[PDB]
Amino acid sequence: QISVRGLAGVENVTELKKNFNRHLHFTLVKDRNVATPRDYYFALAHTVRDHLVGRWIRTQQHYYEKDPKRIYYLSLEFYMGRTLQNTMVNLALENACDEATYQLGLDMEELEEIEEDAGLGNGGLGRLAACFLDSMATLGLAAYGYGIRYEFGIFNQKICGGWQMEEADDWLRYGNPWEKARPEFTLPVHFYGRVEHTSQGAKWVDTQVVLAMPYDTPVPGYRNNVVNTMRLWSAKAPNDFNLGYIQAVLDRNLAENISRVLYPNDNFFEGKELRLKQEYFVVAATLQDIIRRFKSSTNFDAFPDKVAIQLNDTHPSLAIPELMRVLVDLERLDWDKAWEVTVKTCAYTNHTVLPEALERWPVHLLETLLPRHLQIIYEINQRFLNRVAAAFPGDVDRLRRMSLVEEGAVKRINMAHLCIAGSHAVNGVARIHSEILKKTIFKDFYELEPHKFQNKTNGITPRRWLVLCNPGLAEIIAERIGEEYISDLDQLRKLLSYVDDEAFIRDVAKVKQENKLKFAAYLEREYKVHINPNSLFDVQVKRIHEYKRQLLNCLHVITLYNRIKKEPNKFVVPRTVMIGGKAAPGYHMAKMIIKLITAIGDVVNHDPVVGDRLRVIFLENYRVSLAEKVIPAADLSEQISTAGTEASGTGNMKFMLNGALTIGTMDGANVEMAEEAGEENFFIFGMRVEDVDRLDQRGYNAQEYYDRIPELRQIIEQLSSGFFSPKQPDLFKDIVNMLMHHDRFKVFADYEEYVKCQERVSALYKNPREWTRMVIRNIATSGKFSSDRTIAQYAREIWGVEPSRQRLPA
Amino acid sequence: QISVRGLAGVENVTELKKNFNRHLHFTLVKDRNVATPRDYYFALAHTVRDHLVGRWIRTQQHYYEKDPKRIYYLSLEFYMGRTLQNTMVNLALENACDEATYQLGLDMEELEEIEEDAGLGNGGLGRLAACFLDSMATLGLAAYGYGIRYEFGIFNQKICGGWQMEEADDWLRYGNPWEKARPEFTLPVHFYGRVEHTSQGAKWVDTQVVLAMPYDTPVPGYRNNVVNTMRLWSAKAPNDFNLGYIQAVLDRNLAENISRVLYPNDNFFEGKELRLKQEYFVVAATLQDIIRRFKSSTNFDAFPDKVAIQLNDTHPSLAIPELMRVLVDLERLDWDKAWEVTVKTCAYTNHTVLPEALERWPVHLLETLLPRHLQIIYEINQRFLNRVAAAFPGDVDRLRRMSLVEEGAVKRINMAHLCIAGSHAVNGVARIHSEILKKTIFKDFYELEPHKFQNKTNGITPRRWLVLCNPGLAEIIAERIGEEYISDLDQLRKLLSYVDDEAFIRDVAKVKQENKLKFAAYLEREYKVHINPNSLFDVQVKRIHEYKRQLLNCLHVITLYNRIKKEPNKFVVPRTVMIGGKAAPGYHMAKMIIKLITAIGDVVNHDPVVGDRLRVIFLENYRVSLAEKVIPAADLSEQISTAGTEASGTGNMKFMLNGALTIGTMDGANVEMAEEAGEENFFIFGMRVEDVDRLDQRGYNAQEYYDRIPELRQIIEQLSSGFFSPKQPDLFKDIVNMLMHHDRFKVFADYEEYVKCQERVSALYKNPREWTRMVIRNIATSGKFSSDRTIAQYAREIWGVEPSRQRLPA
Ligand SMILES: OC[C@H]1O[C@@H](c2nnc(-c3ccc(-c4ccccc4)cc3)[nH]2)[C@H](O)[C@@H](O)[C@@H]1O
Ligand SMILES: OC[C@H]1O[C@@H](c2nnc(-c3ccc(-c4ccccc4)cc3)[nH]2)[C@H](O)[C@@H](O)[C@@H]1O
Ligand SMILES: *Cc1c(COP(=O)(O)O)cnc(C)c1O
Ligand SMILES: *Cc1c(COP(=O)(O)O)cnc(C)c1O
Repeated sequence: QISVRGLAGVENVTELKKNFNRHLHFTLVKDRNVATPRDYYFALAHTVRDHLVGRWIRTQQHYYEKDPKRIYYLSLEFYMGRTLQNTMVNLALENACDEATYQLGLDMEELEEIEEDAGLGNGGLGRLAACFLDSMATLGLAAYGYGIRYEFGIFNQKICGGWQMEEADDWLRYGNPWEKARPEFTLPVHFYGRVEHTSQGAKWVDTQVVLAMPYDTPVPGYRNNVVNTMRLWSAKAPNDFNLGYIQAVLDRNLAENISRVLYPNDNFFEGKELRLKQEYFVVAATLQDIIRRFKSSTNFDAFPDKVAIQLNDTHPSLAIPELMRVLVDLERLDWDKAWEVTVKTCAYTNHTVLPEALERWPVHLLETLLPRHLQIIYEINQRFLNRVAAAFPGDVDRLRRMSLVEEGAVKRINMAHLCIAGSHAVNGVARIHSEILKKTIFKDFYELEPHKFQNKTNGITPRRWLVLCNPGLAEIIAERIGEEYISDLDQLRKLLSYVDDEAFIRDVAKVKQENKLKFAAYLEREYKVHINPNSLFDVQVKRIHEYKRQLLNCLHVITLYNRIKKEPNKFVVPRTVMIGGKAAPGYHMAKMIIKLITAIGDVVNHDPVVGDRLRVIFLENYRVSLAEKVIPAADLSEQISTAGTEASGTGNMKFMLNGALTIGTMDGANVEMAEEAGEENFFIFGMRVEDVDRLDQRGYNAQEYYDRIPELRQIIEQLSSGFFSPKQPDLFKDIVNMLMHHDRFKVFADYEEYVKCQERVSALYKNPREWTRMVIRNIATSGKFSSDRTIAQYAREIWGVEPSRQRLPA
Repeated sequence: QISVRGLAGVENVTELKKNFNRHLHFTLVKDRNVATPRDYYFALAHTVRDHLVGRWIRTQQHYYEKDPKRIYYLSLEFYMGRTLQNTMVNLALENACDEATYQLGLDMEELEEIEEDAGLGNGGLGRLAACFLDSMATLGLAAYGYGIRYEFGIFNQKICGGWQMEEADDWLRYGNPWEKARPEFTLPVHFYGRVEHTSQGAKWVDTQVVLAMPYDTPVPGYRNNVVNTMRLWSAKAPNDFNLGYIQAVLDRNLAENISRVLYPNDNFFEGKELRLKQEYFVVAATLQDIIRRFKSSTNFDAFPDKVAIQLNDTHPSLAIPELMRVLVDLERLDWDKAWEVTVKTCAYTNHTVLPEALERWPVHLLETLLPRHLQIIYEINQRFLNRVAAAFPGDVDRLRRMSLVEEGAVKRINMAHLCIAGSHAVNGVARIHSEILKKTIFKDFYELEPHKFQNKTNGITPRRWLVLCNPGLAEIIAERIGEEYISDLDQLRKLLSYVDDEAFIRDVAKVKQENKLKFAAYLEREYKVHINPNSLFDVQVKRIHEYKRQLLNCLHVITLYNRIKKEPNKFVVPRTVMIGGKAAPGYHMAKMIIKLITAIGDVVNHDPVVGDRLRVIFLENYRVSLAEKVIPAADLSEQISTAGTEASGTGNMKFMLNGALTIGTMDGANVEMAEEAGEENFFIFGMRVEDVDRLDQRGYNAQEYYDRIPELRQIIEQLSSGFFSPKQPDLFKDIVNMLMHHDRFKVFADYEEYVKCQERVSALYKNPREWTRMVIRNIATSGKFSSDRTIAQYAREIWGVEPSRQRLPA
């Protein structure tokens, strides 16, 4: 049908049809009389998977023969989403499969909707890991993703009476055709026990054993015949575990609980023992696998020449003391040599500066669970502080600030300090964030070892986030500049030559309009909600958090409502304001924000004076599959975190690539997006980082803004008085109290500038030709935000390997 | 190679090789450089499974079109063993697969050894269910086996220091290629709650829900292209289950524990709540499935014309009140009509008279767990006792004896009484057992409803228990009388014509000798034990229980030892005495018996004066796969239960078919085996049932036997004094005390006759020609003990359906 989806040759289509019928009969054990749409989805998935296998085997054979340096990306989260369409895109099978299924009387898009998201992450950090895997395969790197196979991923969100309810995400219920269990590479992981010191070094004894069983998932590169591996570990009890009899068998669940469920926090740390077990479990199994693969090519001097370990935040930070344990206790290397190898092997990426997100584990937990690792951590600390004292003699306060061990009521280990000490490279995830790291929280470390500190601005894969989710846009671009941009996104700059082209302007606006109609129809059928598809689609989708300031958006929505009610017969640009995202189950204020958003919708959407001029919709169960639908439909992207809080953002980049304009603060990657597009082509507002600092120095007083801005005072009085909660008048008093007295994120301080900037958005939307010209300038300059660029920088500047765009044989 | 294994045609072999390589590559994702023997096993299993699929689909389609009466065999146990070889046998693929694998450089017998037993039963009852499934498919019956998919089957037995240790049987660890999950036919099962009485009848409300997810396994008939289904239910929590957040997800294990583990008792009842949940779980899911299938052809008058439900003991007895619940509470039938339908639909097989094996559930458990079922049980009881009172007016004691409700400290429901009341047929499992039921424990019921009581003597499948495990014997029989006997075992009578044939005598003895050599080599390699393969192989394999009298065998072994020590230079016929079987984990005396057997071996096997004249071997981890190896190797089958205690036995029949002679009491099916072969061709000894009764009337005094038999006194003094436990002299005092003062099974009363009868065995073994002639007379008359005969009788006399030997199209 469309060119970027590849060829539908008669021979390919015939073969796909034959294998589909083979899998329906032999694999699923159905005939066409009893088969459901789900059976048809599975038959297609097995058909497509068969095309990966030869390439997967050949890729792994190739790495064995060439023995390149191997890159191990360790993460507690991989937010993969669906795999069927992405696999077809990367193997150039999409049109052939569409034709094959059409000839069998089936609609492939309907079959795609059956697949569950692999929701093994919370949001941006887990999704970044998924984009990175895609880019590493596309760049021909010998890369392995290692994590945990959670039985239950991020919870499914239901809204009941306007409140979030959580339900278990039983994503494996129908089976996962993409994974292959490898019970033959099962490895032991140790917990508890105690340390004995013999004359032959330290020995960790009397431990409890849990088995780590790997499941492998293929990761195809873009049309290069490279298929890399994501290896996820699942916890299994040994067979003599606890071995009255019946209870001993039932108690196997205690060991197997390690891989049961993803902790559903975003930017928040809880010191729970089960989470620490998860972190060690991934690290211990992974490092044994790495070492086994290294030995099958003891001279550990070459280890950092053949192995790079990238730590995705501090979550796998125990890799540092585990690597030391193995090298010193088991391989019998002297400490100094082991440390040299460790530092050269490991690199650490930081993803947040919020103090409540930083992992600081109580010493008593580590002492009980991982007594040998605690001893190694203390020794690391003592040697590290000896270096600090030599470089800054007499600076006693610096020693306290830089210690891996934090003193207090409860002694804790600062895992970020451990990662810096034990890594040859430390990076932030956008330029402003990397600078903030060097100037504030890691300033002392930067002064000691400036060479370690780098920036690697985040990116997104253009396969999933353009070609897959927005084929209409991909096609009209390809008609002008060919297909090479899909793996070389900088080529989108060529579109600046079409900014005055009437045909291109029309085609860009036509694609957006089609995407909006499609999304409006999706809403009506799956959620019984009607929207005006001529309205401006104003979209804020991301996890619910005070720092992301969904509350600032709520204040703007109420402002627009109140202005309409004041002058009902004045023209205003119609908007559909859509907000979605999950709240962590224990985060009360985040749950209250969801309730406020739905309560505003309840009033606004049923006021006959408003008409279809303003609609407020809470998008339920925001996840990767929903992002693929709503992002192509958006006109305005809301990226409105308080300056200094969003380390990068990646949703921002997805919206830019898909033809939305951005309203945002100078935070995270927004800064770089504005720099690339030109500030004139971005809706920038609000305090910069320096302005936030100045306000903190004199003290933030929310009352001053309340006193000076009548429109703001009216909103607070409405919230307090029960205007949005007539049955429960005090329902929102905690929100009001936080905004007035305890607001860490300064919502009121950016209110005036935000509202004025929103008026400019509305003014531009009235002139569709100029709106679309600005859009073209954004899409055209989005090339920097390809994860292929990000990964090439990690490869050259951290890992010491060269990317390749060369194809392996087919 | 051998004819009974079928044809190896060039085209078939070529196709098998091609599909094996396809599964290795696409299904297992291996190449031949990295593949292990386990990978080769899986590639073969998937290759063979593909040949079942077409037949499975076509069989189920055929039943849909013809709509025959359907037979539902409900069991808490299906002891299936391995499936690969049995599937090849039933599809006539064995020689083709052997040739195909040989050409690929692989040994098929080595691949067969990799497969795990499906150990979803304890012993004879579960194995009977498996033989029955095989026979029902071979006889073309529209039959379904329904049970539970236990995650852990019967424990693996290890012997450590001569003691049984148990380890979990993690049989699903590597996957099960034979099953197909059917998550689409998942059904709800209810627990707890309470009963409300409206004007619109009773309603069971406020229940906890567990989901029952079915897994289907094919059951192929013998060369008839029929493939029936075994459907096993697995427990799953609903997704809103308990829905802080993390704990709620972890607590899903509480619901899923229902299908976690098989209770490992044989002939012993424990009133544990988890076991009651298992029993209801199977019944509730199964009955909904049955009713759904019946509606897809509400006139329940035809239900018993289209449905038969066979209850395998009382374990699924809740089917009776559940069927009543559904018909009365949900379908709104009047009680009397519902009861008529229930009784005509259900039939009950009793498998034991031991009082400690009978299920008697406390009323307080049923009241809490299944409050509506308890109400229905009381109503059944009141109506049943009203009939008893009308038939036997004034017989107040009969009313108490026959009640479903037993009075006492704790009120209980007698489940056997419930099954009799609610079934149109009640059967025992061998003639003597069926007679004992009518004369003793169910005498009152027999007097009320004599027409209900039947016998169905047990049987074994000759596919698994001759063709599969003993191909050499199958072949030499087939050379003389053709292949029809495999599905018509009565044709073995034709072998009586070859009792004087010197060639046949030689061939029978040659096959036994080959089987013995093969087993002796198996012992040496897997267990480091050396045996004399010219010795008489004296074998007792079955679960360890006081009623089975492994202790009587131990006394004979010690007697032989003591006689050798007394006259070391006298000739005695050499024996290898092999005893194996599992003890239930809580059954102390059974565990002590295992220890005694290994302790006797420790003394006997290392005494240089004994030489290779006597060896005592405990066979570890006795299970279906081990039975297939040892039974073909046996010379003497020990079937020595106290008369009146072994309801039938089925091991006895396996030994008879495979060319062992039997030493046994007149118990269970032994009676009928002796009748078929002639008493002159059996080694019968000991008390008959009537003699046991006479001894009970005057009182069993073990001291009398001790006082009168010097050889017996010597053994007891050796046990007591620490002769067999020199480091722990009192180790066996509980065994001695039980034998002398508390022996319910009268071991001493049969000692003298047993020893004398064993001397006659030895005398005959010295004359190999006459030994083999007697063997031929046993094999030749074993035809009655085919489970095909048993199933044909159930079909005609209970279920009301006609067996068919006709082939479905290929
Ligand atoms: O670089 C990718 C993205 O990482 C996000 C992040 N930064 N920290 C986390 C984070 C922290 C903790 C946990 C967590 C989860 C479970 C248990 C404990 C901690 C999850 C995510 N996520 C940042 O907020 C984004 O600005 C950034 O674009
Ligand atoms: O007909 C097939 C076989 O059934 C056996 C049996 N009779 N009862 C049981 C039995 C009873 C209870 C349980 C049980 C298991 C777990 C939990 C509770 C009870 C298991 C088996 N097994 C008899 O002992 C054999 O003589 C007979 O050949
Ligand atoms: C990209 C993405 C995120 C991250 O969005 P931000 O706006 O950068 O927080 C979160 N969740 C999902 C499902 C995503 O696809
Ligand atoms: C046949 C069989 C049994 C039953 O043997 P009995 O001697 O009748 O108790 C028990 N276990 C296994 C593994 C069997 O094959």
